[PDB]
Amino acid sequence: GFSLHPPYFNLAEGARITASATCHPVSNAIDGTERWWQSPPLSRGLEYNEVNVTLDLGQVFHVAYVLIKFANSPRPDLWVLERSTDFGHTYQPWQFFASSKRDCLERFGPRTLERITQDDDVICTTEYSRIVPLENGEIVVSLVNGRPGALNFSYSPLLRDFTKATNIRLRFLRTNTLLGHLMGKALRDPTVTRRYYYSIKDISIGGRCVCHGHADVCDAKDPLDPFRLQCACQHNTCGGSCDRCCPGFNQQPWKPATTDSANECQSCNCHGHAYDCYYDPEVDRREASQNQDNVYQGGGVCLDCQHHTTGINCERCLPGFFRAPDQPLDSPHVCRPAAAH
Ligand SMILES: *[C@@H]1O[C@H](CO)[C@@H](O[C@@H]2O[C@H](CO)[C@@H](O)[C@H](O)[C@H]2NC(C)=O)[C@H](O)[C@H]1NC(C)=O
Ligand SMILES: *[C@@H]1O[C@H](CO)[C@@H](O)[C@H](O)[C@H]1NC(C)=O
Repeated sequence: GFSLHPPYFNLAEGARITASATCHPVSNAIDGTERWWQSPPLSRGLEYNEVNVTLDLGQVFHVAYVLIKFANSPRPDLWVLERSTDFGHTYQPWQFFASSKRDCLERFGPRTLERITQDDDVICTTEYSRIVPLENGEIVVSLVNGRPGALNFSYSPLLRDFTKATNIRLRFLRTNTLLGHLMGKALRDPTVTRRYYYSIKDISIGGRCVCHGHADVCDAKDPLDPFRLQCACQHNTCGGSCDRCCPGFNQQPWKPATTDSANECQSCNCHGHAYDCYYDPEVDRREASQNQDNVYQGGGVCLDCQHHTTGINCERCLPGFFRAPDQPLDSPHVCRPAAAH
């Protein structure tokens, strides 16, 4: 048994994108043309050195990498790549960007520099901030590469959580005003501020559905809602996130799949007197439940025993009823009512 994972695809493609400032609308980013979105030049703009491009995704996916591609503009000097696990609230940064290693601590924090030690470490790289390439500049943030977990992902919850997301945001804080226009720019001269802005011509986010290792394909069940995907769950899981077992399969607790075992849901046993059940840890630890083979190696509890039956596996007769010796536990007549005197 091993984990199953649906293919990666471009989360960008069918997402909602927005820009705090814009005048080349935002869409040009996520579409596939050579067109592009472009912020208002520092010229008639004071705080237009701080913009925010935002992508909203349907559900919550696992993001493998965010790739930005700049057009008529050099990469920015200071920006923040942020995600969201809410659908637009408690943001969190993924990585920080700065030209001067000192700028990091000055603008972000003292600790924002230590190398990656723990799967959910943030960081403040420089590399992607050297104005040098001032045209078609590409940045590739890989949320997985490096991290200690990438090795044995399956057993690294921190990473798995670090990579989830609902919204992804590009927070630009300061243009990469380099060369020697500093004085002009600082002074606010319309010969330097009219050649400084932001230009994205493509935002490509590689990610995939979340299925806890119980599915290798997830499509859209409804043609009318082409972007809401649902896992084609396996391992007897259910939920379209495969986060729960299916009716009838609760002998064991639910688990995501690891490299070692599929961890598929086991079927509880109700001697043909029930349609559903639930897992009770106490019962399992107490060894008081029959599995399919009739051994007490589980924790399944039948709900609504039918046929005047009752018990963890509906193996007994409700008090007041008696078991027909001429009948087997599965008979819909196992238990007969009290006879006349
Ligand atoms: C740019 O995006 C940032 C998100 O990083 C926004 O910052 C938030 O601004 C609100 C103002 O109501 C504050 O309450 C939040 O605390 C800010 N987030 C932070 C840094 O904690 C900002 O509003 C956006 N501005 C632009 C460019 O439109
Ligand atoms: C994954 O983690 C398990 C338990 O922590 C460990 O036995 C296994 O060797 C790890 N995978 C590898 C080889 O990195």
